[PDB]
Amino acid sequence: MKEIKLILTDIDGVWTDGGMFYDQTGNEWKKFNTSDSAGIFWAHNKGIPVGILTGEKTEIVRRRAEKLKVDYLFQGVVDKLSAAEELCNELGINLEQVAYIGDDLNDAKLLKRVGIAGVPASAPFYIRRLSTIFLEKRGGEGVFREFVEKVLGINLEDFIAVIQ
Amino acid sequence: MKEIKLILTDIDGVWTDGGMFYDQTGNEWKKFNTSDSAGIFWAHNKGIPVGILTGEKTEIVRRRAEKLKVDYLFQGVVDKLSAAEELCNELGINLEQVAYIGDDLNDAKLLKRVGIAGVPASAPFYIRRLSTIFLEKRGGEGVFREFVEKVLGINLEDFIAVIQ
Amino acid sequence: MKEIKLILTDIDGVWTDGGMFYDQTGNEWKKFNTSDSAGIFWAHNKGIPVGILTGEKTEIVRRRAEKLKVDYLFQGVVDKLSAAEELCNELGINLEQVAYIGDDLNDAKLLKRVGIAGVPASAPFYIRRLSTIFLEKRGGEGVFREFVEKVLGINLEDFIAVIQ
Amino acid sequence: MKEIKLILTDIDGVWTDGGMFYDQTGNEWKKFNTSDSAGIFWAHNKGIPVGILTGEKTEIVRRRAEKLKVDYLFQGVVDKLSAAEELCNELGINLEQVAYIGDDLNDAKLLKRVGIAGVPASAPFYIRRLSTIFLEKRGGEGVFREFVEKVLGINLEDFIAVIQ
Ligand SMILES: [Cl-]
Ligand SMILES: [Cl-]
Ligand SMILES: [Cl-]
Ligand SMILES: [Cl-]
Ligand SMILES: [Cl-]
Ligand SMILES: [Mg+2]
Ligand SMILES: [Mg+2]
Ligand SMILES: [Mg+2]
Ligand SMILES: [Mg+2]
Repeated sequence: MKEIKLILTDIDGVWTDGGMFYDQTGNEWKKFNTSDSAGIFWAHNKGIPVGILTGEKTEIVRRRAEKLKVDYLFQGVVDKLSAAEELCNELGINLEQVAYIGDDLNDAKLLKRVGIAGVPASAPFYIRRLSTIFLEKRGGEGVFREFVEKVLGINLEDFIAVIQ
Repeated sequence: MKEIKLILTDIDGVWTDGGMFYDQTGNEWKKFNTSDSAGIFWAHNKGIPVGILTGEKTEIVRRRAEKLKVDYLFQGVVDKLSAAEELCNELGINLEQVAYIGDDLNDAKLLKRVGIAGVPASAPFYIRRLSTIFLEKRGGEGVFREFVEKVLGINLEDFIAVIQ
Repeated sequence: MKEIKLILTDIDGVWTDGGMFYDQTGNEWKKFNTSDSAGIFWAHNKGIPVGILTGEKTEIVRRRAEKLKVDYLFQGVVDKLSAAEELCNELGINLEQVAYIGDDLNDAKLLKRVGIAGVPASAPFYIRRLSTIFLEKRGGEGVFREFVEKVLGINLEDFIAVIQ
Repeated sequence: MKEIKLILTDIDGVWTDGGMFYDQTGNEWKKFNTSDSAGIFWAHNKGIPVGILTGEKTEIVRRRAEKLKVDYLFQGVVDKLSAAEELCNELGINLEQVAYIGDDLNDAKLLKRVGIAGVPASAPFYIRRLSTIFLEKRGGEGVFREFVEKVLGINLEDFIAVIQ
């Protein structure tokens, strides 16, 4: 896999199965999968930061990002490509050096520009054919972890080294 | 596909898997799928309004409808066919120009009268027989999106046009 | 099908997938499926009462039973066979005239004594082999509805008559 | 099977599908499966204590451990192997007399040292290959029950004895 300086990810439909839980009082939930915490683990193990880009804006996601020590969080993003370009500029890198995973229409422009594009198996067909690697997992099933492990070429030897 | 002037939809079992979450305090939840927001996107892209018909009446659904900018919301509806007919009268269209998706007994009368009837794959067989197009997805899996994309003939060219 | 005068049902693992949601504050949730409301519909259409027997005791279930107009509710039940006997004795009913659906160890004694025993496809093997009819559905997927429809012989003629 | 004196288990990804539900207010949920309560039942029927080891630390899990009468609860565990070793010392047993089920990186060292290692079908490949018995079930689907029933050789005769 090519040199990656930054891993970027959408939330809904990647870190979740797209589920948005509403109650009667104005509260909202998302269901994350702890498996995806290993995606952050491996990225940080390899010295690579992770950022979240989302068009939603919730305290749900601020708290999850905090729990997992995610390096960057941008919410209420209207243009994910622009947001990614701004973060690349912030860090002194280019989009070819970015791996991005997303699942829907508002991810497409960014997916087409990054060094490595990932799309979960659960995403719409139009979006899946933008993926530059095959991801078997669906949103919420640990597909962010799957993406990171493929992008970084994590193998049995890496595993053996971290469980010493 | 027939000329459609209005898309109507049930909620529970279409926008959800039928799940109704109850706690100990009288609160209630539903789990929506963000994928279904694209059904509204495509309808509005084609200049078609969307209405929700539901026999339930919840702040859950009021809030979800307003998040997605749904054009019409009728809750506490005991007679979905008559609600659809009244909206058709208001809009100056007929039921043959309506696409409706529903999943259960109280949807049947309306399903039999519309121009295009959709039923999720998870619905009872005697309701599925009423569908006039095949839907692969189950309730809560993005079947409202699936329905809209089929009804409106959304294709790769439409996709390419919206992503710049 | 043999004469059934009462339908009895467990909750967890039948009306749900066994899920028990806990938060940080002492609240609890269950996820019901609206499909199962049709089981009450068909029972009542045929003049048959429904009772719930559960070893748990929650406001969750009290509220669900009330909305669905369930005829009898017994919570905190230590011995489901005894509870069924005592209800049936009040009503004049023999266990051979009862259909009961349950999923786990504390259901077995009653399942072995009723006229029609149902067990969801998701239940443990030792319990499934007690079922006297095959149920395809899993807990929380509408298996109470499936059971009722099979028990009462609900057919296309019934459907046609209710949706005219 | 091997003689087992202690059953140990992780929570997230074993007793759950890995789901971690976050709301807007700082609360958190897990979804347990009631089927897993039979794992405690069978362990206690055979006179074997059960302990939980988890790196998380929540009121959610305090409550579940209480409901199920779990013998030992260790949360915020930094090193699961060390925690198991210390508990074994207290009990005067060795790791070869322990059955442990876990699903992820921080379970690997302990899985490699116990007498019977179990890993759910949903776990990462690198962890599944450490399992010494095959488990069909995924996290949250009753895999703790499956593990206990296999480890203790529960059979139809055992079932018949408990439902008298
Ligand atoms: Cl978004
Ligand atoms: Cl859920
Ligand atoms: Cl309804
Ligand atoms: Cl019970
Ligand atoms: Cl852990
Ligand atoms: Mg998304
Ligand atoms: Mg419905
Ligand atoms: Mg049960
Ligand atoms: Mg775990």
